Parts: sequence; structure tokens; C-alpha cells
Amino acid sequence: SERIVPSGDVELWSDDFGDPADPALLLVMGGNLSALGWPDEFARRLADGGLHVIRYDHRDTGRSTTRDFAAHPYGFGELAADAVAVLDGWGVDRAHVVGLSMGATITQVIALDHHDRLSSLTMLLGGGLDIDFDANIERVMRGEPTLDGLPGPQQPFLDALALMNQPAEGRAAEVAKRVSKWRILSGTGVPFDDAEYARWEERAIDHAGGVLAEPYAHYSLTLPPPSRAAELREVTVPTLVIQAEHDPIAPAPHGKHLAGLIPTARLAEIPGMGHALPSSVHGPLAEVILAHTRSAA
Ligand SMILES: CC[C@]1(O)Cc2cc3c(c(O)c2[C@@H](O[C@H]2C[C@H](N(C)C)[C@H](O[C@@H]4C[C@H](O)[C@@H](O[C@H]5CCC(=O)[C@@H](C)O5)[C@H](C)O4)[C@H](C)O2)C1)C(=O)c1c(O)cccc1C3=O
Repeated sequence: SERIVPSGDVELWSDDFGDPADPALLLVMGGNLSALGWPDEFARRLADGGLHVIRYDHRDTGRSTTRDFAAHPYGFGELAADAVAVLDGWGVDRAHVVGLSMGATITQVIALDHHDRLSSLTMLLGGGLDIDFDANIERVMRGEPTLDGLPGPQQPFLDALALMNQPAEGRAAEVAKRVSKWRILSGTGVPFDDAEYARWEERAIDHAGGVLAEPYAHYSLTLPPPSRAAELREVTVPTLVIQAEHDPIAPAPHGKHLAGLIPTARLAEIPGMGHALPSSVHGPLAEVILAHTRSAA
């Protein structure tokens, strides 16, 4: 089912998968990605292990309140409170939360400031609050090292940004463009299927009322200060960090580093995976997340 949930001065679109009596699993997408960034088929694979899976559209994506950022600015504090508002909207006290990419940054903020709402934490395709990500994009482009000493974003990420700057006319061209972006980001380490990703994007576009433009408000976000990383030493819910082996945005050992900030963190690595969700990795991802959520309950 779906519902619109209130969160301060925004309304958030949300839907679910599985039995509402099973333990709650909240999926938190990356930057500028609506609910439909989590493929329906992945959400079902997870739900069919014994979970009530809930996903939603961040503000400025999908069917959630969309606004001129400059007139009404927000940060990760708001994004995290919004995730908790979705839990409120579905009557959920504590949830297994899963943060992907920019969403892993959000879930670190949840863990720090809404820790009481967590059964467990899972993060993937992401990195620690002490990683100055935006500054690091700037540094890699100028050939400077990162101040954290871990790998910055790699060539496929940059290639993906250059594609996004190229023009697409009409729905067919937009979908093709988006799929080419994902193909770049996913790499060749695991089987990538263009037809499936095209369908996922067609659904994402339909969900946005057929509008072809990607969300863009999240490019105006400012990251939490790196001082917040130190506070993760006080997190006590079971934490799982998943490293995609060939992640071009957050390469190894970002995952190991993120796990090293949280005393309850364990690290897993999906062989061959890039920064995308082809159905080739839905089985492996669901398996490790399910095993984690079971041990926390
Ligand atoms: C495009 C794919 C993507 O990068 C996937 C991803 C991955 C990570 C993070 C993201 O925010 C995001 C998401 O990132 C978004 C938002 C992100 N932030 C504002 C934080 C960033 O957008 C940027 C950073 C640039 O430095 C900035 O560039 C210039 C443009 C001209 C200007 O306005 C000046 C001030 O800034 C633009 C406006 O914003 C990237 C390019 O897209 C999407 C992270 O935030 C992140 C992290 O914080 C720590 C560890 C790892 C990560 C990530 O792996």
C-alpha cells in the first residue's frame, strides 16, 4: 500500500512490501533518488525473507513536497528527521534501517540523533561522516590527494557526471541516458542488464508523473561537519557495513573505515559489485541484510 506522511512542513510519499506484522525495514535511498531507486523486485526479495519493507521519496523527489531549495534550505538534519517521520507515519517504534550512498550519510545522522528509533543499521555504497566528500570530488579533479587518505571518487563516477550533462530529448532518450549512467556506475564485475534497468527507470519516471527531469535539489546540500564522526563511537545498535568490491564512488577501504567508527559494526563485501543495483546482486544483498536483521532481534 501507499501513504502520504507528514514531516514538519513537507509531505512524504511512501509505500511498503510484505506483511505489516513482520519487523520493520526502512530503505533510505541515495541523493536525488526517489523510492523507485530501490527496485520493486529488490524490495520484494527483502520482504519475502520476513520483513515489512518501507521505502519513500525524499523531499524534492518523486511525489514528495518539491520546492525551490534556495527559498527553503535544508540539510541532513532534515533528511534524517524525515526518515523518522516515515516511521511515525507507519506506526513503527524501531526499525532496521538501510542507507545507500548519500543515504548512508543520512543514516549516520539517524544513528546519532534518533538512535532510539533503531533496531539495527545497515549502510552500503557510502562512507564515514569524516569523509569530506564534496571537497574530495574537487581534489581528485585537480590531482590533489584526499585529506582523509582514503581513495576519492574514481573515473567511472566522473564519466557518469559527464553523461548527466549531455542532452536527452523525449522519454526514450531520457531512459536510455539514465541506463547508460547506471551501466557505467555498476561496472562489469557483475552481470548488468539494460532492459531491467530501463524498466526501473520507466517506473521512476511514471512515479514522478511522467516528468523527465531528474531531481536536483540535493546537489545544494551541505554535509555534516567531520566532527560528528567521533560521536559514532556511542552507537550501540548492531551495524552492518557493506562494501561493493568495485564501487567507483566510495572505493575500498571506505567501508572498512566506516565500520571502524562504530563499535558494533561488522563489515561484508559483495564481490564484483559496483555503485548500482542490478538483479545479479539482489540475492547476495538480501542474504546478508536478512542475516543481520535476524541477529538483532
Ligand atoms: C552523483 C552521484 C552521487 O554523488 C552518489 C553519492 C555518493 C556519496 C555521497 C553523495 O552525496 C552522493 C550523491 O551526491 C550528490 C550530492 C553531493 N553533495 C552535495 C553532497 C554532490 O553534489 C555537489 C558536490 C560538489 O562539490 C558541488 O560542486 C560545485 C558546483 C558549483 C557550486 O555550486 C559549488 C559550491 O559546488 C555541487 C553543487 O554539489 C554530488 C556530486 O552529488 C549522488 C556522499 O555524500 C558521501 C559522503 O558524504 C561520504 C562518503 C561517501 C559518499 C558517497 O559515496
